[PDB]
Amino acid sequence: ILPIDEVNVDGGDFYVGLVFGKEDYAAHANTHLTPFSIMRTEVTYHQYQALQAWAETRGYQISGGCNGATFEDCWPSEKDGGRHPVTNVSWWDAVIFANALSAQHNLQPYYVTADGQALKIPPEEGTDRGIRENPQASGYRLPTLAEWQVAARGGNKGLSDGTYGSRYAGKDQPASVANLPVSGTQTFSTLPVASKQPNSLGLYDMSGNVSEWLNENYAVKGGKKMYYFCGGSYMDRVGSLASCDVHTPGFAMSDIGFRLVRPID
Ligand SMILES: [K+]
Repeated sequence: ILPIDEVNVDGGDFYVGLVFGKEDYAAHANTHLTPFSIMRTEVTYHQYQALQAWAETRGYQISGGCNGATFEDCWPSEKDGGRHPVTNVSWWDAVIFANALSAQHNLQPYYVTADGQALKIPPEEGTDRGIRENPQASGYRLPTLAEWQVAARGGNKGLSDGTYGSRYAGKDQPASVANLPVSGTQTFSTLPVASKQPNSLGLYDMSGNVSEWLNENYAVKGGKKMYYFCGGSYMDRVGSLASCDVHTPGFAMSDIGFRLVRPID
């Protein structure tokens, strides 16, 4: 069993959007969340490799994965004990990983094929569209945009301590909290997770290190799906924690990883 470091995030009414700074966010809340648990860090390569090995014989195909990144390449798998965020994982890899972790912890899978069972293998081209999400499942999944944003902003704790309006997670200035390119940077690489300061929920690297896949769909014409990823990375300078972009679910890159959530009942 893979042991998971997660934090409970209390629910309630919250502001999600592009406004930052000292404002009365309580007066402008626009999304409702139920409580959920979130991983304190990005999933590490060491975690990813370990569940890969466990799930291979149980029918799950969790593919790719590198130990962080140095420029656009992977670090050697043993560097810093494999504690860099895993990179070069697709959205499919992430949600299959999520199902395998659910199984491991004897929880119900959130992502299922059209026949209602656990997604274990990425769908063949076309059959993509029959994949379902089970909102009653107790298992791990990718965060929604609202969940991820609220968590990045510190939730109720950030509201209480006045950091909810921080442009980056935990603090309005990025160097102390986020591995993101900065003026004159001479190095472009991931760091072991939780090398910088946390936000008010005790989460690490919501800003920077790797960008993070979300559950959130971005609707497009044609045969392909697209999903958000947020937060910036060691090579992707962003202006705030509200900056996201999108990719198809089969895509992977040296600066995109993930972290998971699960509902609390
Ligand atoms: K991150």
